[PDB]
Amino acid sequence: QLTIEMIADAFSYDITGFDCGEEALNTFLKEHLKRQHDGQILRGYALVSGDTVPRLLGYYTLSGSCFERGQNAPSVTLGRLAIDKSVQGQGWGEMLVAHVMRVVWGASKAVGIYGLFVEALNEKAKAFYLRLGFIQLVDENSNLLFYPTKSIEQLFTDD
Amino acid sequence: QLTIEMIADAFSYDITGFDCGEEALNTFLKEHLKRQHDGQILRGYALVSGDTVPRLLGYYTLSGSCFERGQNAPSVTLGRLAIDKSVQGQGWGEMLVAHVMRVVWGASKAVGIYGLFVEALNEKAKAFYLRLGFIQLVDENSNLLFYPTKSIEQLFTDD
Amino acid sequence: KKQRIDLRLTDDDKSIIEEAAAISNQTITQFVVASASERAAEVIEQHRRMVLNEQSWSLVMEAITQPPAPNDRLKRAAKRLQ
Amino acid sequence: ALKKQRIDLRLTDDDKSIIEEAAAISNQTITQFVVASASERAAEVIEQHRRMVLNEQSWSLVMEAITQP
Amino acid sequence: ALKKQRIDLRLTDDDKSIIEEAAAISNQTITQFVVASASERAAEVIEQHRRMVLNEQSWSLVMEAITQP
Amino acid sequence: KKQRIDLRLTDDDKSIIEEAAAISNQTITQFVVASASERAAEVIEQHRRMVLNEQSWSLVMEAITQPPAPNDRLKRAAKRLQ
DNA sequence: TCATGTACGGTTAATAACCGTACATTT
DNA sequence: AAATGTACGGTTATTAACCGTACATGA
Repeated sequence: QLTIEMIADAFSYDITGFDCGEEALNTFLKEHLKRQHDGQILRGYALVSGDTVPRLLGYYTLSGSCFERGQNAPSVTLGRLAIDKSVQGQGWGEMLVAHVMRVVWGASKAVGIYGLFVEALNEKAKAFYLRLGFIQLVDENSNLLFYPTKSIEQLFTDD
Repeated sequence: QLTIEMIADAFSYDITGFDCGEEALNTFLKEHLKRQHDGQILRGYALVSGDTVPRLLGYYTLSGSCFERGQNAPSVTLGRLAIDKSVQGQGWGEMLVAHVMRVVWGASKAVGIYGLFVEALNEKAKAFYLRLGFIQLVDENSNLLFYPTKSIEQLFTDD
Repeated sequence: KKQRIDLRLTDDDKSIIEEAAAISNQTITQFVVASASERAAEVIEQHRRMVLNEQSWSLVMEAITQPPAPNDRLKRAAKRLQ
Repeated sequence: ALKKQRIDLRLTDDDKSIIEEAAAISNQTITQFVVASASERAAEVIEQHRRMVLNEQSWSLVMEAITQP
Repeated sequence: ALKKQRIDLRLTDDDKSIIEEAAAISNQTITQFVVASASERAAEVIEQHRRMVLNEQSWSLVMEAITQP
Repeated sequence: KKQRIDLRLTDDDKSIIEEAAAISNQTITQFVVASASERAAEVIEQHRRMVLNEQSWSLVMEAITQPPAPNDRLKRAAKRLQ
């Protein structure tokens, strides 16, 4: 009975034994998300279990962003996104991405937002987002992928 | 019985009623030289009388400088120069300029110094220094005049 | 001013911070807070500002003006969300 | 090479929040982010101060040279 | 507008000498040189802080927009 | 730190300095001394450094390598000095 | 064991901001 | 009389820099 909720003030989650495969995303959980190093620039959402103490098996961070020509236009950027090994290969990684766009879509209804940016550190992450329809940018921006808000509109309208 | 001496720590000169025709050089005497606003960057010399309390009837300020191509070479710059009306039109102004070259001459024997710069605010100042042999510079440096050390060398060895 | 930051550091780092603060006519706390917060603003500004070249900018403009329809895998992920 | 020295800073809520999240973005502990930011700013100030001191002493040579009673 | 307020600074001999002599070069009293330098530096800090505050509040709308329980 | 500077200023100048010092996380004295001494160093270095263009630089070089003989009036001024 | 990051609170010596005071110009 | 630039010294409320303390993790 997994659910997606926002990491609130408390952070009262059981993160003991969390492991996504990449230690950088693990240490970011124990040393930043667990200390509420967020709320003003980074906003975290969490994939949590239905246990009596909810366990965290995934998370992502979102931040308001803007892209410029060098005009200026606002956007949203998905920073980190991690899925615990226990629940990998089950589609939760793409469901979190679907929940990201849902928040972008919800945010776009109140403020102007033209799309969703993501930075692909390695080439597996690049293949992961390219598979979901993200458009990869070129040269200096070759490790950024973009998905427009109007495509997000089609995805939840139709569903 | 006028004498040229250096403005030392004390400054115990009678400067009451001093006036040089330009209030800017007057106020600089009452509001800077008399407060010992010098010793690290500006060095002042004084034309003083032989009274029981020596009266100040002239002064000049000197500062170490350097000129660059835009290499770098050191020089000396004559800043302000004032002669009280009481003793104007008698040659004390050029004798101070000759005294300026003498300390530059003495300074050049201990450290490398290639010449003497002076800034002529107006063109009367330009005519005053051009008459003594100063070479006027051009364009951005059109209110700068220069006299080389080797010409100063000639002046004092010959006499 | 109700928050706090506690730090452990080497004698070397503490010494050069103490002497640079003295040179700057600043307390240790002023020098450290100013150095960290000014550097924080640099990290944050690089994190939100996507400076796009003209080809990348054109790809974004193409995605905005001519938005693609979501593929089968992406729609399938949104149905499990719902 | 132990971290045997200490420093505590008392600051506003906004100063600590921008430092906390910038360290989170950089994926560094608060200690690394703050101590590294301060030391490297410290080394820059001392190097600049060292050049200015020797430059000013060079200017003081010309000052003493034109210093004649 | 009268100069009815006051400020006193305790400073090194080197800071006071470079301020005194720079005011002498500029042919300004110590009061003009010091208060003018501080007040236009103050206006620059006030202007930059006002742009930073309004920029930061602009970013906070996007933050609140993506803040959904 | 045995010297001092005393200031009279308007309420307007005093108020904006107090608020810029607060924004900068600095005392009034730190903000004023830093603003005045930084501007002092700018004034002093502009006063001693002569940036010469290529024509003016050549005139100086010509005066150095081929120094003129002092004219009669300058020679006359050094006579009264001695 | 020990080094370390994060965290809270008390003690004390140092001083920033202020205020009174003074004097000589300038208006 | 009033405004102002420069100048000196005492008072007081604030706090920076230590230091002790605590806990949990990883070497």
